[PDB]
Amino acid sequence: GPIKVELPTKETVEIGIVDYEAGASHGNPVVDFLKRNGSTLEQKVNLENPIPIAVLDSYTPSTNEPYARV
Amino acid sequence: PVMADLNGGLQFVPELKEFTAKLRKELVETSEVRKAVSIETALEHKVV
Repeated sequence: GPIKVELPTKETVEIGIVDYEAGASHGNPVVDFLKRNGSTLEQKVNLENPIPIAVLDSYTPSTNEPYARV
Repeated sequence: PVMADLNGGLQFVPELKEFTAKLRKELVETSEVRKAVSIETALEHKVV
């Protein structure tokens, strides 16, 4: 994969490549090293509390033929 | 009264404090770098 550096403008620009290749192994050392040293950037950001929207009821049809054909 | 200088020529080095700090910094940096590289190589070997 690409390795990029964060510029002063908060823009990530490629400056290198990670290129690991190995035969028989028990794990990927790159992921272990990155997990141990760096931090994981999760795109999904949970809210302080969940916001329930609605509870809805759906009745499954007796016959699956129309859905199967469509 | 006599002033014996048993300094071993330590006065002749210029900027003795800064030079001593540089020596200690070099030794510490080499030691820490080697220790970190050895630990990471060991962890890579163990995971592989």
